[PDB]
Amino acid sequence: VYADSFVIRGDEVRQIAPGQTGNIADYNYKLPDDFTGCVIAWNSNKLDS
Amino acid sequence: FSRLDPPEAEVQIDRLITGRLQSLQTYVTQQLIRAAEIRASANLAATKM
Repeated sequence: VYADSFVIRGDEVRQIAPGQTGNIADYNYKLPDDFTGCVIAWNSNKLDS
Repeated sequence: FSRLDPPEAEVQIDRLITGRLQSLQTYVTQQLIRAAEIRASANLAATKM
C-alpha cells in the first residue's frame, strides 16, 4: 500500500480521476491510465484556508 | 481512442474488435462450407477422369 497526499481547489478535483486533461492532471500530478485503488476528498475550508 | 476518456475507451474498442472478429468468423465459416462443397465436387471429377 502507498499513500499520496495533497490539497487542490474544488473545481480541479475532477481532474484527479484517471485519464483527464488540464493543468493539474498533466503538469502537476498524473495518475496512470491503469489505476487500481481509491481516491478520497473532504472539504477542509476551516483547516487549510 | 482520442475523444472518449480511458475508462470507456475500451467499452467501445472491444465492441469494435469483437464485431470485426465476428465478421472474420462469418467469412471463415462460409469459406469452410464452400470448400467442403468444392471438395465434394472435386471428387466427382477425379472419379470421372
